[PDB]
Amino acid sequence: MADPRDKALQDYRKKLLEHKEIDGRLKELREQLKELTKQYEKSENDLKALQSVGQIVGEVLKQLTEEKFIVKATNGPRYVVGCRRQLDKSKLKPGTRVALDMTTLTIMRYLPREVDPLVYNMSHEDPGNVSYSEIGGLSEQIRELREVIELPLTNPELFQRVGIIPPKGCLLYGPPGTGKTLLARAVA
Amino acid sequence: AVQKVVVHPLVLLSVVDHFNRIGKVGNQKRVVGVLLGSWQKKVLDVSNSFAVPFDEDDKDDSVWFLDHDYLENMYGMFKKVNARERIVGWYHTGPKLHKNDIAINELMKRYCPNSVLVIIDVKPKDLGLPTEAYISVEEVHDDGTPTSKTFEHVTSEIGAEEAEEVGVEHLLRDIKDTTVGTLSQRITNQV
Amino acid sequence: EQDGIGEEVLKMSTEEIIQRTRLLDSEIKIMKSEVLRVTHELQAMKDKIKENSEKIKVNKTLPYLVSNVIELLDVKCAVIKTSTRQTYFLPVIGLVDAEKLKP
Amino acid sequence: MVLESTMVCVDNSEYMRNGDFLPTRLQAQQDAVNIVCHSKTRSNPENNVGLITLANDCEVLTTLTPDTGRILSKLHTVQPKGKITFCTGIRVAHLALKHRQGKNHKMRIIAFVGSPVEDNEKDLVKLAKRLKKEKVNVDIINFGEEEVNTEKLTAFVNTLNGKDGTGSHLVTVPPGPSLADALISSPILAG
Amino acid sequence: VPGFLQQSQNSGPGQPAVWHRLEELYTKKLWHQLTLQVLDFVQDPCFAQGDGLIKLYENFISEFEHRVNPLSLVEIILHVVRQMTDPNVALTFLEKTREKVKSSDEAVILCKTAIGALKLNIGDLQVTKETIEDVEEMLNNLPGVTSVHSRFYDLSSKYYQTIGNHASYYKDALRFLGCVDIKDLPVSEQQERAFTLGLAGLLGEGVFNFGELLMHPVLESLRNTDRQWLIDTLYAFNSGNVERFQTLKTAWGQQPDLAANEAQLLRKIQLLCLMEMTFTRPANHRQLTFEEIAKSAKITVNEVELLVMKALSVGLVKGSIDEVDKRVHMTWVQPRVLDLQQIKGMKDRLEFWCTDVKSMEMLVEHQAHDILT
Ligand SMILES: Nc1ncnc2c1ncn2[C@@H]1O[C@H](COP(=O)(O)OP(=O)(O)O)[C@@H](O)[C@H]1O
Repeated sequence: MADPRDKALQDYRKKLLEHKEIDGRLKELREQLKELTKQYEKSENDLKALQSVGQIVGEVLKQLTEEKFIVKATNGPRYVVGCRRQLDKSKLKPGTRVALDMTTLTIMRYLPREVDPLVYNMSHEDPGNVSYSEIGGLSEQIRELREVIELPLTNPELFQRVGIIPPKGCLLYGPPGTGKTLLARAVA
Repeated sequence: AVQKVVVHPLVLLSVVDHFNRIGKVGNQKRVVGVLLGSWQKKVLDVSNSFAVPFDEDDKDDSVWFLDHDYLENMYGMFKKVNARERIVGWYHTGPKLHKNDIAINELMKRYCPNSVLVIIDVKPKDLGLPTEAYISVEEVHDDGTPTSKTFEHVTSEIGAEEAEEVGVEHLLRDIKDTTVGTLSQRITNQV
Repeated sequence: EQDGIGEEVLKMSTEEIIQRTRLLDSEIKIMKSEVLRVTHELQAMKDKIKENSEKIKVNKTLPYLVSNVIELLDVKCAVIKTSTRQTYFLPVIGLVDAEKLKP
Repeated sequence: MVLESTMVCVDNSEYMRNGDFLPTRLQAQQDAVNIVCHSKTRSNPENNVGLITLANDCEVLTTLTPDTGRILSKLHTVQPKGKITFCTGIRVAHLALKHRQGKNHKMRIIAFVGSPVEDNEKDLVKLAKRLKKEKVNVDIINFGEEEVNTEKLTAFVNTLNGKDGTGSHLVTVPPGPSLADALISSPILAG
Repeated sequence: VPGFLQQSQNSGPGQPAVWHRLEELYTKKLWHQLTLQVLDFVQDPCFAQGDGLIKLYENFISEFEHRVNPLSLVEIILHVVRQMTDPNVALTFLEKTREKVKSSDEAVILCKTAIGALKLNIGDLQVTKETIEDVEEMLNNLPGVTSVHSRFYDLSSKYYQTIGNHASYYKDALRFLGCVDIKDLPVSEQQERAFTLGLAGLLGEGVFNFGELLMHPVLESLRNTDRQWLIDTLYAFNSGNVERFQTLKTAWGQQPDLAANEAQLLRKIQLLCLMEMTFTRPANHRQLTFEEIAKSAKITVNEVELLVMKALSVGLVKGSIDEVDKRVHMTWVQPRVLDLQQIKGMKDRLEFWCTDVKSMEMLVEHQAHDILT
């Protein structure tokens, strides 16, 4: 096996059948430990999830002093509470929605308001898209629409050169069927 | 990078009794145990601890015994009864500290990477010294100097949460260093 | 397999005893090292996910309150009115997925 | 049935990175650990075996436990990269065996020396008369290359137990050809 | 293979005692006294022409190797590849011996230093800075070897013969000679190390002279006979005077690299005399007059304002300048060594400070003892 080219060829053709056989199951063990670490990740998330307390929903009626508030639970009584440390006391306005501690009962976190689903009718429909290429033959009024609506909110510097305010709004009068909604939807 | 440590007053307290536990056979003049913690930010928090068997020889001062297996199981107990808490380091007493503390620390940095140690002072408790805490960094030493370990210091304080001040204020009951002071109280603070 | 025969042609006492050891000896020592590291860490972490699953089993216990999820937020978040006519908040939901839930 | 505390002491110095024993000197001493851990287990299900290294440090990587599966796991990745330090190896084995949780067990140490030891004759005979004042039997079994039966090794074994002592064998091996058959001849039944 | 050294027995003097000792050691398959024996042959200063005659045997070592420390294995192949004396195939030979141990023993880092040891002579910019940078990317978690930084300085020492390596060399020359400890080689190389160390802090930007190197022995014990002008001009800097005679006599002595930076010499000492004339009076009257700067620094009157705004800009002082009196106010925060005989005067300041605290504490306690309680 020193230097016959036949036997030293067979020196590793008994070895390469072993050294890939010991390498084949090891990446399988890499995969199995990878899936178990993914499963252990879910368990430790639940150990984090198990220890939470749950909170009380309430709303701020008014502010008394720099630390005394008057809140009210959704179904229960009124209270006098405080903040945690850094809850930005200027942001708490009379009418906001907050979340209270269960036992300490002070304010943990404020919440926005998403009430009365009749007004919740803005998130299901589409804005379009319509981009002034679908609308036909009405462009002379379209340009006159876009100065008083689009140009305030996109471009207030022009209204400060001459010195003029208006975000006011229009009235679209005309017999039905023609264009009275698409112009609204195109500029929206 | 540690701002300051916060000593919950059960831990020191639970060191002094354990010094008094071995004090009936007391010939060691040092007590080493495990310091549980709750790392939150650059400021550190400690609220629980326990002890561990440890010995040390005056000759050659480098033969020492932290018990790993006792440290495994009893921390496995305190994890099981409270999964909030984990290890942050260790403690000892005897303010003239043995130089073996390089070896104690570099062992159990494999439990916590940024390991930390707090020295309490059970018998010297008189003038100005609550505790002391070190941090472990290792430069060489300086620009043109040989290698070294060089324990560094992080400042310390004694913390307070609710339902331990309840345990504090019910246990003082004698003079208490009463609330916001009079003329005599402020002058003694100046003394 | 041409180079497998062809390297047995050129250098007969230079890599036939050498190359067919060096990248196979260093292979089998790393394969011996890493067949036991992953296997022991496999068996250890099966025990820890066993013990955690036993721990979740005890704290997930009947009886249950029923309720109705009113809405869902993320900053993952839910506002829940119980059938005790009491509205609660939780920042963390628990042993479901937020995307699997609906009001 | 007999109650003792076995403290096996292996070598992982540089001088075990060679092959006078034909597979590997590590695999020679590892299989020696297999036959002594199975011997103390099958002789008594109430004994306990913990390991201690001696190269570059002495580490108590497994404590004195009746478990053996952790010991067999720690036999792997031993990394023989150290340099032998032997005078502290007895002292770190003895004060380990004064932290016994069952203090009715006897005390017996076995040690694997596969490196030439470089120590004073005075230091070991101070350790030998220390063990005379402490009643601990130590079995020194020579491995690897072997400066065979030195004045250091023979006088330590003699002053371990003089005037009809145990018979703690200073076991010598042929450096290479020959398995642990001589290692199971005398000491594993008649120490 | 035993007969391979029986025929290549020559050029190692005392042939039976070292070659027949050699064939005992690897035929018993040991690898440490064998390693000490082969290290003994290569450490031997000879011509050592049999590097090719031993690298076949070194390949025979790596055939049935299976145990050997790659640290000492690469430590001996860097002398072999030094003996090869042909850098073209030497790099390819090194990278093959580099990749044969990619294992957990970090000798690959000193392979990279062995790359730049042969590449800061040819191919000197394009990947030399990369094999500079890659080492301290890996010089982590372990100060225990210290030969890792020892050889990392050795490429930085060859990187001294670039342009902008004067202070960065000077910072690293302290790092090396700090991390290595023993002297372990004669004066005839060490005193030139101190010679290039004194010039590197001389040209360095942020350094003033960084004293206690005068206290550090590797220049004072090694150049106390020759090149005393450099110890003299380090005296004049750490004693901050202009002292125009000998600080010109260093330019009389040192002809290269000193007249080219003579303007920077006079620039540094005129902002180094400031932090000693403010060190002289202990802030009782630290309002220094402008003429005292113009006398000590021997600079003209119109340049002292740009001189003190410079030292304020660098940040070795935090004073201010008035010009209705043209006097300079000094609030100073750049301290230095204070030479144990002046620890004595520092002791007496501390004791006067001590007894004033204690005495009039006793006056307060005795005065208000009745209402203190
Ligand atoms: N000029 C126009 N360009 C493009 N589409 C138009 C035009 N006029 C009417 N339509 C189409 O007629 C439909 C009715 O338009 P709509 O705005 O709803 O009528 P009304 O203006 O009465 O509300 C729309 O779907 C729109 O597609």
